[PDB]
Amino acid sequence: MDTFITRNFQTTIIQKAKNTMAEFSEDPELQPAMLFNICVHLEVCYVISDMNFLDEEGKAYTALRPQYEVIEGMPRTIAWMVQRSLAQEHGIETPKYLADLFDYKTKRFIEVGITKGLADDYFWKKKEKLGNSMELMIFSYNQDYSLSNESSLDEEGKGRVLSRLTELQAELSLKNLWQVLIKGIDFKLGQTISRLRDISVPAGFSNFEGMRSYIDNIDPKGAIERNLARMSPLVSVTPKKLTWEDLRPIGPHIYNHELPEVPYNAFLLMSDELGLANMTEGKSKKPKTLAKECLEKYSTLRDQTDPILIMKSEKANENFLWKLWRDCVNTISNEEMSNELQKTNYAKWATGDGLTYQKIMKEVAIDDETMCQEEPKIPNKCRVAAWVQTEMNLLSTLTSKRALDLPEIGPDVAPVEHVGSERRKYFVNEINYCKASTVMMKYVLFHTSLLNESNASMGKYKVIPITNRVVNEKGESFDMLYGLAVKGQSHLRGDTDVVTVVTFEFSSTDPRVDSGKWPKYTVFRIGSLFVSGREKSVYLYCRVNGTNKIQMKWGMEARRCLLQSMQQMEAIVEQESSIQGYDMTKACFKGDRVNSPKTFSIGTQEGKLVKGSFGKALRVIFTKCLMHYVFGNAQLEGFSAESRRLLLLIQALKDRKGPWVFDLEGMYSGIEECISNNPWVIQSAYWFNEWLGFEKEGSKV
Amino acid sequence: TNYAKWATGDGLTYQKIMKEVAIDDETMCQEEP
Amino acid sequence: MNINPYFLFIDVPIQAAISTTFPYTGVPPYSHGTGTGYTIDTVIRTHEYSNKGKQYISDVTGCTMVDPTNGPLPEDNEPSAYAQLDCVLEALDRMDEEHPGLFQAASQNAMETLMVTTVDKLTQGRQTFDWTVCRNQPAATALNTTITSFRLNDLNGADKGGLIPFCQDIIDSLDRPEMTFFSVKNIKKIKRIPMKVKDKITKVEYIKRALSLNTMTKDAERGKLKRRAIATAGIQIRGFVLVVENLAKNICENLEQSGLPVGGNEKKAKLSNAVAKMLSNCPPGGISMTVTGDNTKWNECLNPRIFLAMTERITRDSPIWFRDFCSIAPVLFSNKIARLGKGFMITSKTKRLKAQIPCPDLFSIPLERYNEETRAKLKKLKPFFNEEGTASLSPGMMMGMFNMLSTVLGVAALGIKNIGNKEYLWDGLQSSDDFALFVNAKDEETCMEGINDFYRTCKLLGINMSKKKSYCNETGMFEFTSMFYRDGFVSNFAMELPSFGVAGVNESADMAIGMTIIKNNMINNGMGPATAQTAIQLFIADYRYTYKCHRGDSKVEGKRMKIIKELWENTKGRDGLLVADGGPNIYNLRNLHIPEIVLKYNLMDPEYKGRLLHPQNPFVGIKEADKKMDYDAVSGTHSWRTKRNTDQRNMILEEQCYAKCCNLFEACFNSASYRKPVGQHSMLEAMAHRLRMDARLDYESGRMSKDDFEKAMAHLGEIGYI
Amino acid sequence: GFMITSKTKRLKAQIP
Amino acid sequence: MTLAKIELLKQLLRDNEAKTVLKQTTVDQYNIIRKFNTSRIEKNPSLRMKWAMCSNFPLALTKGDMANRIPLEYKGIQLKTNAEDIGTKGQMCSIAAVTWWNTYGPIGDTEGFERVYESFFLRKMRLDNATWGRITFGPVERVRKRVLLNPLTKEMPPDEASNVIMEILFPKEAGIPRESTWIHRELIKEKREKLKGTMITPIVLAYMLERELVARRRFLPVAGATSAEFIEMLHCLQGENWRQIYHPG
Ligand SMILES: [Mg+2]
Ligand SMILES: [Mg+2]
Repeated sequence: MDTFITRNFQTTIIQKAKNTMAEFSEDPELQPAMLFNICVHLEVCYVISDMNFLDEEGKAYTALRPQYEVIEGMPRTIAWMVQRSLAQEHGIETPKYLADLFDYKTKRFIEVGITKGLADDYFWKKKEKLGNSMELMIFSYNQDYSLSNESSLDEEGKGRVLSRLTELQAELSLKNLWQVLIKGIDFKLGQTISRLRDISVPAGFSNFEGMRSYIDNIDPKGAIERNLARMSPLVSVTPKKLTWEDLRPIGPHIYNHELPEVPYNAFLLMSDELGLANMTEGKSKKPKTLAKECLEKYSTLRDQTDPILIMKSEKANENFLWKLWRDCVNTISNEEMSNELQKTNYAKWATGDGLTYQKIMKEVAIDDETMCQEEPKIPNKCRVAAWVQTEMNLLSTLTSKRALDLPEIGPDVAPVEHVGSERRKYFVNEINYCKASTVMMKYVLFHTSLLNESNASMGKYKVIPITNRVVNEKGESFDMLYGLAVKGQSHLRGDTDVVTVVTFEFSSTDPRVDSGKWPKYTVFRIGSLFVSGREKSVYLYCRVNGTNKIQMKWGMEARRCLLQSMQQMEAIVEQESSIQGYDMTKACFKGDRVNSPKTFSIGTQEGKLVKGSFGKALRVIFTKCLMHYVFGNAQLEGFSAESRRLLLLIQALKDRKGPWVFDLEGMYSGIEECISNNPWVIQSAYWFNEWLGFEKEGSKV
Repeated sequence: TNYAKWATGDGLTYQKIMKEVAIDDETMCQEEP
Repeated sequence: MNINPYFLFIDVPIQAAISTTFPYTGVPPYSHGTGTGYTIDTVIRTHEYSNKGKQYISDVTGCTMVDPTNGPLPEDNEPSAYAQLDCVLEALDRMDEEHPGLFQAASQNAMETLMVTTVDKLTQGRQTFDWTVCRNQPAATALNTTITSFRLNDLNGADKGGLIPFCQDIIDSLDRPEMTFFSVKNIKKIKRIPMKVKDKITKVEYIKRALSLNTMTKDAERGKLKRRAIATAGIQIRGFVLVVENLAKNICENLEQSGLPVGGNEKKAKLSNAVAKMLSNCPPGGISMTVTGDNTKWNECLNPRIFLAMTERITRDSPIWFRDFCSIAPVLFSNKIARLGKGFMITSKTKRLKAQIPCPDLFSIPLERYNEETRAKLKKLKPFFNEEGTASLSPGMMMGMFNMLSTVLGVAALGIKNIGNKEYLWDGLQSSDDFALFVNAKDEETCMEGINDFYRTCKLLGINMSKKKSYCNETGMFEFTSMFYRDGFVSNFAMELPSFGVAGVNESADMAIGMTIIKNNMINNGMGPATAQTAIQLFIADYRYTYKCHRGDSKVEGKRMKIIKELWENTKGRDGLLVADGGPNIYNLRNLHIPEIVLKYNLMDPEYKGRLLHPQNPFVGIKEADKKMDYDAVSGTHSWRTKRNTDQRNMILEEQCYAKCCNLFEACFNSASYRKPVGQHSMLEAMAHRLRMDARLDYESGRMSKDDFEKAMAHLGEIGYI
Repeated sequence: GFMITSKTKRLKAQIP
Repeated sequence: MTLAKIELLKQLLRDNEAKTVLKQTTVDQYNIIRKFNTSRIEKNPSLRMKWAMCSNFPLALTKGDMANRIPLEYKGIQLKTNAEDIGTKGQMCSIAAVTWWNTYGPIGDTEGFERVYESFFLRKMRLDNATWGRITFGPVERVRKRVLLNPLTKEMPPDEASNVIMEILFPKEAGIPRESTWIHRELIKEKREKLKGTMITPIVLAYMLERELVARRRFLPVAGATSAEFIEMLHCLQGENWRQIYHPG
């Protein structure tokens, strides 16, 4: 048949028929009869379309506007688009069924059909199926035709199409084909995939067919019981009832006095910070001008060119650090509007950037025997330090300066909005003036500046002031300069790529008072000042530190601590409001007629626990969140995640739920492996041990 | 061209720095003869 | 007086104050440097839990294959991958008996959705491993590159529409003796230019490429001291994994134990319903205990062979073609190959030199030059190391690949409910790697016997529960999916507040999106009124800082702030100004669901509303903001478009070529952007037909002159589709 | 002038 | 505008790369090419936006008579630039230009904005005309129910909404007339009448009509009225230990 189609039909018609069959998911090879039928229909449709054109007057003529537009043979989407456009242009109802031709002379859709039987029967069948919307014309190989309109075609066209049909029928009869003229998805597997399948079966199956049959037929009816009976008894959860005696202090090594005191490793001074204050009208100015004016106010500190070294950590060069600090001062105090360092070559070595290993191609390193992989740097095991407790005590106290300023919101028209506003007012009033809020504001501002310079500057050394905006009770606004930083180079795009930052921070705390807290800081005594008529020294803590893009990005997001500190209290307040109807915020914080103000066990002194107001608990929670941010690293995350289990076990013990632990030493070791050198983790372990002892005493009674 | 840079030892050569850093740096001392 | 934060737990339950215990305000621990050591450790651990199985050589790739399934039963309490096929089949049969006709329904539904699925669906996902460039590229980029290379190899079907022919040609490509593709060649011209080169690889090399998985380190993972490895597969496995995951999800959605497909505010409902049902089912005078469980090495002990068995069992009554289609992803996972990081750093301090040893050259250096841990790692890795820098990882799985199927296996383990007809009954919840159990018996001793029996049964199925991380107590208090249940009160507190910052689309879009996050947090996460108001305040602060749009009365100096202040003084009605235009923020709790353009329509002065909403303005993903999340906004001058933010010239040029082709197609067909075009024909022929019809319509409608019509038809004839 | 070098850091400098 | 399209197609076909892209690509694969891109920009959109907003000209301006009215520089600030481009061959713009547009410019007409955006204005009307009652602070019992998040002009399955939108906006590109256009015939007629003459881009209208027609149902805890009017404000009504009475307008 294929030869017949190739001989009797053009390549274009065959291609269109094959495409049409593909649209219907019918294989042309397996249904040659339908292929021939579609080819004949398409050829006759073109025959009617051809040899007809419209003149400028719109009258049919023989030749440019063809008198007919062919819709059969086009893709279903294109055919539907052209049919819809033709209907819309001429204001004709769009026929439901796809037409085969369109006549512009009458502006009517025409359907072309071919049948072996009487033309009238097929004409009536098609009219019933479609109706009178579309003009009907049906041709038959017996030289009989049925046309809805007799003026659509002239004698020549009908004669030509009938002659072509007669020739096709005669040729089919000659080849004895006219009488002869009367699956789904097959996802076959290849040779490679089948071979991989055969060798990916469990032990005991030679090929995938064996596994298929075994899973399809064999039914297990107690294989689990047989295996459990056959399995050794040495494997088991080995559970043990948990008791207060089972619980023991976590990380006893922190009480060893041979280990070094854990040092201060925060990016910026938190409780020892000193901020040079310059009162301002309130206008916002660039950090460089802020630093310049603040230093101008304190001329003695700015003009101090002679350093009095108090202590150099282990390797920090006093000359390098002091020269870098003087370069920062000169750059900030210069007339130029750029905070760029004016040396850019001394700073290459002062910051330690120039002491970087040189990369070489692999072959030399492979040949060079002396090149070896470096041993990992284990974190030192330290013991508890009192400075962490002192910082916790100090950061949760109220100060005279509030640095947290938030945008306004729309007016409140609903009671819910009013209660929310009241709770927000109480929360902010409690936490506005706490020192942790000022420290958090300083941290976020510094990190935002660091990131802005990181993306703005790549291969240069920038001076970044450590600045803050602080408003006191009277409403006066101050710009506070806490020091300066050298942000050097970067030259590295991505998430984890160190950017050297050399921080010089003002302070008023003598490093000799607590020597073990500052083994990383090179501090000079740069001057003195009279805060309230009393002389007080001013040291300059200098340190070299590293940071990444993610670190600065999350430093900008240290304000969410505020949210974390409110959610908690909200819930607490909410719970009280559940106990008794009326709003409990005022009663919880200050007390009312029928409720004493709420109090929480905050700490202890001389071995006796101490209670504090709800506001003190708020400040403590906020400080805890801020310290979680500041001392956040892998160690803190691991310690918190692993100690949550112990906290939940202790809670179950308190409620007399009879907790059971399948193994306790494993949990304890997992918790303790994260207590290496993070000050917050060690202090939290100490606090956990103290609270666990208190809970044991309370349980005894 | 690159392998011979390190095979012959030309790669293992000190890099000069400005005198100010050297004066400030204490680790740098005159080599004995 | 020393402040002890933990003392807050004296006056509060731990669950109530659990939120403060999460250090989610700090930097998530990222990975510094190479992730090769972590990948090697993962391979070593995976082969350590299956080293008692059978070891053979894969004749297809030549790798060393380890099969623990049907191996010796465990003799200690270490993690074990020796799952017994008969036990797994028994568990699956019990699960099917419990739920009549669930397997057949899931198979039928998955089959139908597969028949309807198209190739474009593979463009949805995350970074996929591209074999042409041996790198990681987006799903659409990798799919297009694979289609073009298959065209180069005469492999067609990707242009046939449905996903079945595309996957069939993917299977066929594994048989072609040589694979010809387009590769990125970086030539030095000084400059380095990447261009296209017609590269060719062998059948074995191509097979290894298809089975390879690219391994990075899990960065930003919160709550763990040490990092791990995260793997992504290529396009060859994506469609089959998609079908298998659809089947597994169909099964899971009908299981009450299943907790993976459920999402949102229903988690608390699932926890409460399970706890209440268990308490009701408790016998009178008996004891109900709850085990807060945890699976460690969960993905390193699950076997692709077991998953193949589960797929075979689930599709017991289905056409053989669908069974074969579903059995492919487990097959390509049992023979997977792990690409190991990017090498190791070796340095000399006396010479102040450093070098990267690439993975292919790991063993080309004597092991004495590696540190102790790396030396041991490489010594144990040598048997499974391939000369191309990859390792053979037959046993175990990779996290995030087969999650629904793993949940199905866990639920099958949970559904046994008893062993030996003893005097207890257990039932629980499972979701990927996190499970919780409840055992009801007559005394605590029997409950612990039941817990031990469950532990052993899980050991039989390849499931390992961490004894260190798992504990038990009386029913009424436990943890599941980082949500703490206690006496009927559920705290789903892992600090679900994602971020109260600008989404990063544009002014109006970001404002609408952020307000929507705050409102949805209220609705779903039990966020309070005051906390939500403070969240609004913080978001407004961040938005104003980012877009340089502060209040017109503010003293902030800037390029846009000058014009903002000028508008502030110009406009009579200040309250109607948009925030991006320095106007007041009028958002509160009640009106978080209304676009700010509409909210201020009545308060806007006529001039400003006309200017902002000018119908023909020069400055004008609207549905979903890139996960796909819908945001409601209003067209306006603030809806502007963003800029098109080792010099890449030819790749960028190809990008422009594709973009301009698509733009021309969209201009020709206006509905392409909204409704995805469908068709097996070339874009050029569709455009030619459309333009021919449009020219005819213009001529008949009088919109086109005769000369213009002649020129248009001449051009279209030159195009060659008339 | 003289020459002073740091062997650990592999640096050299000429002192006039 | 058809002749412009034909000329642009002729220009595009002159490139062998574009010719092969068009010929080898099928209409089905278009949806893949539209998503093709080989570039790493940033994995934090907020940071990328922050950095782009401080750049001189981050906004991509269009070419037209209106675009030329914005000054080259306004009191020092370089609103726009005439420099040529290679990535897109288009003009460049600054946020200062947007601010100037909103401050000084031609006051365009807004007569069909509400009719196009009637859904959001209906939301605003419901909020404004509502009344608020007391607040009850006792524990609340909320039942989990599949509630409709937002009211719809005419609820219909997602498919039927898609056909309705296609008929309303792009009638020539819709085929296979189903038994849905007839049912929602008056809806289509009214939407066409309201959407006649609007200059808003067709895709925005399509997505707005979709949002107004396709239902968004979710399983939420509700204690009280469940109609979409209450659900849309649910965030401001319910609470763990508080409850408010709301009467939508
Ligand atoms: Mg758990
Ligand atoms: Mg999980």
